[PDB]
Amino acid sequence: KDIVMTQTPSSLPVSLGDQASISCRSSQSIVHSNGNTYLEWYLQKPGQSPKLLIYKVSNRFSGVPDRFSGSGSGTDFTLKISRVEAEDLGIYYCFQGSLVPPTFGAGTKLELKRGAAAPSVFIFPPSDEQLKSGTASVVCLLNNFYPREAKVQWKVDNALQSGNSQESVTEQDSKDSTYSLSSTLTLSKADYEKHKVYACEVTHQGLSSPVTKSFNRGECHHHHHH
Amino acid sequence: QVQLQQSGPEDVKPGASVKISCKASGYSLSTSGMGVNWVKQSPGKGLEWLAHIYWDDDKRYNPSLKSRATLTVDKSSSTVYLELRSLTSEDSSVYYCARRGGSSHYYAMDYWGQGTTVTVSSASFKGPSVFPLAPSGGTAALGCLVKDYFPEPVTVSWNSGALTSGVHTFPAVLQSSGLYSLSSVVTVPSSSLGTQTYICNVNHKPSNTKVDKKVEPKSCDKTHTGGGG
Repeated sequence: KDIVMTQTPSSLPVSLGDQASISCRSSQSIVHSNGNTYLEWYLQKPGQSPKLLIYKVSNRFSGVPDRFSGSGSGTDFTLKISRVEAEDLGIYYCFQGSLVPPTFGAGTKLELKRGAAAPSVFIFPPSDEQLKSGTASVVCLLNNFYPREAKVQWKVDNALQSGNSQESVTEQDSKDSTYSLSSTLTLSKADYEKHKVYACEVTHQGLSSPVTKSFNRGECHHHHHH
Repeated sequence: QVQLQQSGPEDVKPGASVKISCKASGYSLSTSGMGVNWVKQSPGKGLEWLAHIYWDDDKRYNPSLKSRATLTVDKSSSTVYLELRSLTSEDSSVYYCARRGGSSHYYAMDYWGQGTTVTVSSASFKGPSVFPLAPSGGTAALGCLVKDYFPEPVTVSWNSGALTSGVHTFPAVLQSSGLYSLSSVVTVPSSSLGTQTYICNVNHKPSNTKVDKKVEPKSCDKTHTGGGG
């Protein structure tokens, strides 16, 4: 009646030319009462609609390369890509249309594997213009790193922040396959001027130890200010 | 010549309704075995099936919609319509129609529409405030904070498109205020900061606003660095 499709893994880093395997397990039998199993695989590339790859568990849709194959026994199903090409990158979805409501897996993002790369880290104090409006945004930038996993911690006068920041991450870059990330700490002007030292500490596999970028508010020099 | 074309994007207030369309070409909606699925895709919610209408005009709906959806097909235009009532922010998504391709392909969704973005929010259309991220191995990063706008998208270019290398424009994030915010950054030679002009161009067509913000060096910076490897 209510089928959950458990699709694994959620992301799959692969080298071009390598074999890739994606599994999908249904929470119970998806054999229709007519004996058929309506299991389908879709691929959605960025900026595009999903496209049909395989229907009825193992049938290749017309125009789909034979390097794609599907199989399935019981409640376990598998999509196999014998040799991954660049155009195969994107998010794969399994789908059962045997029982109502039809349901999708959560998706598997096929990504390009590469060597670890440390981020270049930058910090930006709020602009004078923004402060005049009563808000302070502090921005921490992580440039060109791999893999995607990174830890960014905001600290204000050594106090660890939580709940007042938001992160944004780019997709894999088309040339070097790295990611970039921005973290924005947002405070009222009043709260921002309550404290002296603003810091973001970055933990990443590419770094031997975490890197910190910081600034001292009210500064950049002078004796007598301003 | 089989094709599905959907209506344009929609921005709407909570509690309101939305009616989106799906026009089919190259085949007949009345062909035995054919049907039209509606599916939505959300940022972290993947794909969910919504509703289906069959060639014989039989209609089925996902219980999760709580009877808020209605399918109509007026067979003049070979167009199917999906109406969703009493919207909230959780209805914000990309909505697709797709053809259930009959017995020959075991009712697989072989052809899809281009998708329709539905954004449900109480925020009014509003242009962004643009603030500089002042520049600070011989490489410096600078950029612009594009804050408090609605709806998506904005377009950001540097020096009217002359500067493209090392540019990163981040996906917008929805703030708790119902407004979007993003940053665009670029890395440049630090020796260029005194003499090269850097201008972010921010276009926001929904509010018909264009902003050019020059980003200037800070005059002094004391950014400290600790740890690392």
